[PDB]
Amino acid sequence: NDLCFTNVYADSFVIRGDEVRQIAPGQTGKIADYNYKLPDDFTGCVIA
Amino acid sequence: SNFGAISSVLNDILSRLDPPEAEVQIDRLITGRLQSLQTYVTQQLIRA
Repeated sequence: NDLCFTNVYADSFVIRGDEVRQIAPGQTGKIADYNYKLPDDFTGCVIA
Repeated sequence: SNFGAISSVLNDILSRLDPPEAEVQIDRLITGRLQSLQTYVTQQLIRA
């Protein structure tokens, strides 16, 4: 509530429950190879 | 020397833990080698 940012980019999609925990940068391995990769220096929130 | 890492060979680190986590082992090895170089340079300064 007390930080400022240049811009906020929101990305939305749908996956199964088994893949929800895979959005973590380390856990991205299976998803990242073909579908969706989150940067190692990611700064933000993941909401599902 | 190992400096508490899964291996002491640099390339083995790059082919056994994947970029998301091998950075930690790389960092540990980096700190160990840098400390050793520090000790060598300080000994050299005193001897000089």
